[PDB]
Amino acid sequence: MLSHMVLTRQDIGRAASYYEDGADDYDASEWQGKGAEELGLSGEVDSKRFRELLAGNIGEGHRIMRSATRQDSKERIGLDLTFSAPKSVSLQALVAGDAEIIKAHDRAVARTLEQAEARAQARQKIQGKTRIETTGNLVIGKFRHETSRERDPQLHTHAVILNMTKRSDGQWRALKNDEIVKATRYLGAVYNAELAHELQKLGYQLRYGKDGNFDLAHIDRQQIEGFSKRTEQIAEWYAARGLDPNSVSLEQKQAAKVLSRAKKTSVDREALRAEWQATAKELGIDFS
DNA sequence: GCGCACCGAAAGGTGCGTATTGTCT
Ligand code: NI
Repeated sequence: MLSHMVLTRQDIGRAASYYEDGADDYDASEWQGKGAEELGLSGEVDSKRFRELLAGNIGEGHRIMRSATRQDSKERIGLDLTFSAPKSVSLQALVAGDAEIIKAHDRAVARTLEQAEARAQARQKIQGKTRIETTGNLVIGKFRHETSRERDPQLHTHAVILNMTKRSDGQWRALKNDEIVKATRYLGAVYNAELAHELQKLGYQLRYGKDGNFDLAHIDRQQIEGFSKRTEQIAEWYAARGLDPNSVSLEQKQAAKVLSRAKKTSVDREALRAEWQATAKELGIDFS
């Protein structure tokens, strides 16, 4: 699954909290992109530099970016592309404990982002005429997480693409995100294909469903739903309001997701894993 | 965006809208 969300000023607090969330059996933060190579960024994401970049401060001595933003409009700080694995894949990786599956997810994400980068663009005006240039470079902060809001195993990565890109003439500008945003479904299929390929190299058999999504063949739907509490909460909201999931409006969909949410409280990380294992036995899951 | 108005200073730049599957911010 792949979803996008344009980030604005009001989201600056959430964007930097991508450090606190998830889970810790684990390089869970990493830089990516030619634009990042350009600025001298590699390895772990330094939280201090990340905040400055979100604010439009490339550092080194040039001016704060994006001053051309209209005061009656919102300032954009980035674009979050969130990659999520199928439930069974999260289970095998975080409950049974297969570290090679974590790597399979990371590779799939990295390869998809390379194709999103090929779609990076910027604008440039010369004597009144505006032109769109395919830029090819991005600055990305990647944060891997391990739990859902209800604390079920949920392997995912928040790829935060910063609102900046370097043109042919050497000038840094805001990202024209059209091609990346409109290619979300296509990029989601790239992630699915690469993940599948990496899992098959490890020896797993896959079961394709109907949307073109897949789950490991040895884990069934009943067992999957037993580790999908949020999905259960969303389904109850629709039922209570008497709505048909096949035809709900966007407003109703967002309402079901947002309003059925409970508050995020912390957990004892070592104890949670043991709970998962006992729950898995209860559901009759054989990880063999 | 389906070329605009309004940002700051460059006969220059930006938001805006874009999206829509499930494991579910
Ligand atoms: Ni997360």
